Amino acid sequence: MSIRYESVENLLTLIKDKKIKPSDVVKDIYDAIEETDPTIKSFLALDKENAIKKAQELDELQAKDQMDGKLFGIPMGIKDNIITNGLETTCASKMLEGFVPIYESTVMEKLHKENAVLIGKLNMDEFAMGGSTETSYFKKTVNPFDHKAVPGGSSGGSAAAVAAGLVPLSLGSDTGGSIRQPAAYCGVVGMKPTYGRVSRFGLVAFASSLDQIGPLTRNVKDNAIVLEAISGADVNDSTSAPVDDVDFTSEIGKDIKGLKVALPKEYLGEGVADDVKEAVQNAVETLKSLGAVVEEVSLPNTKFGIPSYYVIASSEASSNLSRFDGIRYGYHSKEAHSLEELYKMSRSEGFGKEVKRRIFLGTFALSSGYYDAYYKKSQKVRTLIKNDFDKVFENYDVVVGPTAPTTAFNLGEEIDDPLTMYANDLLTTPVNLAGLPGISVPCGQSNGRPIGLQFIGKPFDEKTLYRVAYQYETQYNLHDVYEKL
Amino acid sequence: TKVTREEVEHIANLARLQISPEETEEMANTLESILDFAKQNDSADTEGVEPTYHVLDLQNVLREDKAIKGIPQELALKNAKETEDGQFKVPTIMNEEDA
Amino acid sequence: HFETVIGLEVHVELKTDSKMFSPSPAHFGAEPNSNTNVIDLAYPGVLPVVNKRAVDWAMRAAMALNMEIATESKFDRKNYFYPDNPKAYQISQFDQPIGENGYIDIEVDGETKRIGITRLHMEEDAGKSTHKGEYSLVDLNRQGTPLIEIVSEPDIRSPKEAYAYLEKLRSIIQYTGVSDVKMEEGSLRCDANISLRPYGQEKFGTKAELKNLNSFNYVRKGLEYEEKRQEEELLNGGEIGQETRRFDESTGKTILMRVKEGSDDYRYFPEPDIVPLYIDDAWKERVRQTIPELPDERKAKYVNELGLPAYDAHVLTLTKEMSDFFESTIEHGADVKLTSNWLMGGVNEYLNKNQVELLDTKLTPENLAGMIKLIEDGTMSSKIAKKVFPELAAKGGNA
Ligand SMILES: [Mn+2]
Ligand SMILES: [Mn+2]
Repeated sequence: MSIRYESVENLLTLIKDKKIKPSDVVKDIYDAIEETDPTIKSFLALDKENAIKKAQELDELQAKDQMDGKLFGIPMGIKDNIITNGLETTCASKMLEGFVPIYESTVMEKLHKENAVLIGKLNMDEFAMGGSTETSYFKKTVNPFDHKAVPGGSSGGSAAAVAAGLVPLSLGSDTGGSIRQPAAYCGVVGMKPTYGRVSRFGLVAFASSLDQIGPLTRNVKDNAIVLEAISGADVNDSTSAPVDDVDFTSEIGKDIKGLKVALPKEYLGEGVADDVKEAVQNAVETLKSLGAVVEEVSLPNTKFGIPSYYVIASSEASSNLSRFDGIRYGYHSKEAHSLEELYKMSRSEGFGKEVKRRIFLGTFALSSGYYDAYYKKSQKVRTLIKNDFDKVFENYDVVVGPTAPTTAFNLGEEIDDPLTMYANDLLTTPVNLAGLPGISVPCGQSNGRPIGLQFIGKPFDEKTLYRVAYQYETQYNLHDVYEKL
Repeated sequence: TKVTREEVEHIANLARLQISPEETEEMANTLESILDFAKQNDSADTEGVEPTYHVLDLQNVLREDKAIKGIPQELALKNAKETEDGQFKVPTIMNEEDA
Repeated sequence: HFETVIGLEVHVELKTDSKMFSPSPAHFGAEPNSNTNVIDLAYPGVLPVVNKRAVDWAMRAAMALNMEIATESKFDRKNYFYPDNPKAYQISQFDQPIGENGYIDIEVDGETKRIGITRLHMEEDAGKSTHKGEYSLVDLNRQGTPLIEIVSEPDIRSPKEAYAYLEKLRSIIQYTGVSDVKMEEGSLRCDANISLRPYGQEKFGTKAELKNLNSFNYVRKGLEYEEKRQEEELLNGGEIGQETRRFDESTGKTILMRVKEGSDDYRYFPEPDIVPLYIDDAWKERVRQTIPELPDERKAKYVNELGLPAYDAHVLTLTKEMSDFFESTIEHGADVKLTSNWLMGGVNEYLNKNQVELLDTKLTPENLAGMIKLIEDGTMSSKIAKKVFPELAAKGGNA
């Protein structure tokens, strides 16, 4: 539990300098989990046995002075919607409880190759649908900064585990902000790479056109490092982009004077809280004091983010989840005597209220007579939302504004209010629709609850995001606070 | 507005989701609210705008036609709750009352 | 009174090494669910990867079908729950089918009639669900096998024109070398849509989809039976309705198995997991050239040049091998007519009587060439050819 607060960068060197044995690095982690998660509750399946085994293997490699891997002996947590071979992946749903993947996802493939240590899986909303992880069929994770508050959705477990010092880095999935929002709420660094930057082979789908895996760390630097270890095209993912340059650390540490930063006026709209707004405005000032040039611009179609997002996401969801019938795997209803029942009973009994809501909406949005009026329309709106960015990027390097309209909300506050629960995706959804890369870093606190600052960049321009993200981080961050909780 | 029991049960059927009449009504409203929520897009001028199917501008991603032996039968059935003779066992009585 | 409108929805199994959207081998053994993987099993988190050859072949058969090859073509999802379709959706093509508006000429009791083939897209075959007891056994071995759907413009007008259609189609595809096209093997399946509309008015009577047509000869049986079936209905009284009917091989009658409540909702929408296709000229050429001389122009070449009759030119161009064999043995030294008469019957009748359809691994052009000359002007005549042929065919090469 000692190096439980060290960054991936330092901890990385501590191992290379043989100042610490991999096996103890793990001993610490689990020691941490054992003491903190009972209260946080961010971890699902724990892979301790295997973890210990790998570390034991690493100690040898340490002595033999053969420490290869961008994340050698680095503890890692993985969202339970990302397939891990032999490790129970449930997507935090009854439907997949006990499910043991028979193949390895591409990100885990790469991570293992970099010799990272798999400590466990993180809790999440059921099937990435949700903004507070409260929909989990197993437990409700809590915000390390305020246990009376939520971690965020859907990767709440990933943001909380990192903030709670259970792991140095973790993976999450973003479809509409499921990485950035939980990041903002827990005041940690979250990054949803450009669509196509990180393979999707091995990611239990929610919205094939919006889904994307990303890293969550306690600081901008470590976050870049991890994204280097997972980025890269893959023959198992046809949509994976053929972009070789996967170095994101190069331009970190360089100044941002002259950097053209676009501040969408709609991002400081009416749906934004007062304290959140202030925080980001002082942020804007900070970005100025650093040299960057920030001027207001308009992302008109922003207001249509959430609506179009849901229609699209839900629709696809009404297709990606249809494979869950309890035939080849997953929850198999016992009270079924006919073939129709088996489907209608396994599915209903296995999915939770929210998942079924998306499905109903989606299935409807696609059905005959409504397809054009909802799905097609939403798709056309999506085109608008991207143009907005297209135009803006014609004169600006990056875009800035809050990540979430308000600080983290109370547990059970909006759990029974899906519509307001949705409003929280106001500032995130546009990015997934545009397929651009976004990143959130903490930039304030209101009543102890952290506020998120987001940086929206051009496709495959993550290096620039890290450049401006690191600069700002130097003027503000919560590095010293996680340690105190 | 106007989301009948019928439609609600037609989608459920289209989704293979069992719903009791005591959930139907409830779902009729929820859907309606969500739909009214979805209705917002209509205030966006999309005249002559092409739908966005893919956000990434890739092209022709094909795979060379070269086979790769499949996994063992055991592996393919390892997670199936119901199996018989190396296959997935399932009901099938065709009666317009269960189907 | 009535013109009977009928169309044929035909699927063909492309014989490629691996599957359509999965590296799994397209050919499998006898062990069920042994020729699969996470993709074919629709495990969570799996994605489709398009078979390049499947496309080239798909667009090769589409061209030979006199269709317009799409420049931009993307796949879409056909959503429907069924034990042999694990993803609950079949990756296929809705708009932008790789091939559109084609045709093929056919000869029916009368003269030439050009029937149009509206489209030709690519799909993935489903698994096979065996019905044991009050339960069902599923085998995804076949699941994911590349297919191509060929819908006919509703031009064919009779149970015979249908037959003529399937044969000419089967014939042409066979020449592209993209499928064994055998119905007795499943590498060629056919469904028929039939509806009658009394002359004078535009309204139709009932419309039914015939299922379980498993042989060229069978589609005709059901078709013409159905024709008469709703022929009575239309006259006697008949209650107009959209329906689906199963054809009983034994009795020879079609059985109503369900009445459409409307138009099946498949919620078609563009597969996001597969980036769009952009078939350029260079590409269209590569596959353009890779096409031989199809049956028609191959038959017209048997008309004036090498002035052969009609019945002759039809059965010789029936298959590519047959036709190649004939032309390979023609140059060798066998007199035109000689072989023609020798192939038409004799060899054809030998193949049918011995099921030795593998016209290749048996007697050869080099071998058969001789027997022709031996009779032509060498030894005497015919009758000796009675047995010298079978022996010479099943093995050996000359004597
Ligand atoms: Mn089909
Ligand atoms: Mn059909």
